[PDB]
Amino acid sequence: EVLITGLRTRAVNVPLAYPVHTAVGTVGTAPLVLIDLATSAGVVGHSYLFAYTPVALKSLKQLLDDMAAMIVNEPLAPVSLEAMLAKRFSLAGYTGLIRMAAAGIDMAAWDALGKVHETPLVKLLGANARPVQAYDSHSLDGVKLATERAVTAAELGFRAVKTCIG
Amino acid sequence: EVLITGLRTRAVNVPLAYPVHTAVGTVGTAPLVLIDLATSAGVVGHSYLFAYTPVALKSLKQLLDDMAAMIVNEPLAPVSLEAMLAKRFSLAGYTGLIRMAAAGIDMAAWDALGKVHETPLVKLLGANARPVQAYDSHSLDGVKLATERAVTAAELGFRAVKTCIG
Ligand SMILES: O=C(O)C(O)(c1ccccc1)c1ccccc1
Ligand SMILES: O=C(O)C(O)(c1ccccc1)c1ccccc1
Repeated sequence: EVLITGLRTRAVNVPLAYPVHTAVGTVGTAPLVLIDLATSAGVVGHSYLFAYTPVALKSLKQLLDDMAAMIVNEPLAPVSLEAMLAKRFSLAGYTGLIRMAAAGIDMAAWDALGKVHETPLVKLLGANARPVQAYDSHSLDGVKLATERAVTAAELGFRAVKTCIG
Repeated sequence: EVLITGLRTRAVNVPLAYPVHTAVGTVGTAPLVLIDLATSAGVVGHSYLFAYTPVALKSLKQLLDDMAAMIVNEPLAPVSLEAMLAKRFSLAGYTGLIRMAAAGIDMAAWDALGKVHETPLVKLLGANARPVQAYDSHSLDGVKLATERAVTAAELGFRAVKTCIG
């Protein structure tokens, strides 16, 4: 009864507050695809995908745009949409980029469904909101920068940090 | 035969490449008295004093200026000048600021004596120049800054560092 009426995507390369240092060098931006799922209820679901490397970014955006044809005019019923996408991609391989694109749809559909019911997603799933302990994630930073980032995270109130080693 | 013919002093508060962090706060400048010891040979000996706190700076400069009267026109013979200053200040107390001022004179007189003989001080003292291992001195810096300063010192080629604790 609530139907999906549109899918818009936007590919962006966005600045990171913490540049990610790697064995190769430092990456300052993240490739994302921002998703807007329009509905017959007027509300729009929002989600996004992380493409990991700019090499995959346009391909992932293109895939989602082409997958729009499968979902526009279907009811906003994420579980049912997921089953349909799983079946449609059973030959191509329901994994990798295809699976990630299907997940972006699913996340936007549940955000829309929360909006249809004017309730936070956690409550729609049947649970109460509760605070959840968070760790601050850093990178392959070496001694100087790992110490600096760890001090900042502790000052912010985090009780754990993650560093990349190797 | 070479005589001291003048003493000039200059009080300065100079910027430190490494601000000194203390339990109280950070000190960005050092109080110095710069010394010029003029001679009948034309060469000028240079030395300086560290006054430790700006509270002592003008007093130390004033003391040296008044001590000029004891040394101008005396032969440039640091060992003999030292004996004379030790005797003249035997009642006042040949220690503390008085002793530091006498040392500034002595250091400038030996620099002048090196110049009279056109030879590096080390050779005048009868030794060969040799490289001497140096450690880089830091302060009460905490974890972030001590790590940062230690990395820099190692990159510069130092094989040791000193940190302030307490
Ligand atoms: O666990 C992570 O967040 C991640 O594996 C990662 C992987 C891929 C994208 C974003 C985060 C990681 C974190 C810190 C250092 C290296 C890797
Ligand atoms: O040994 C030093 O250089 C000194 O004692 C000092 C004392 C007074 C003036 C300059 C240096 C020190 C160094 C690092 C931290 C605290 C103290």
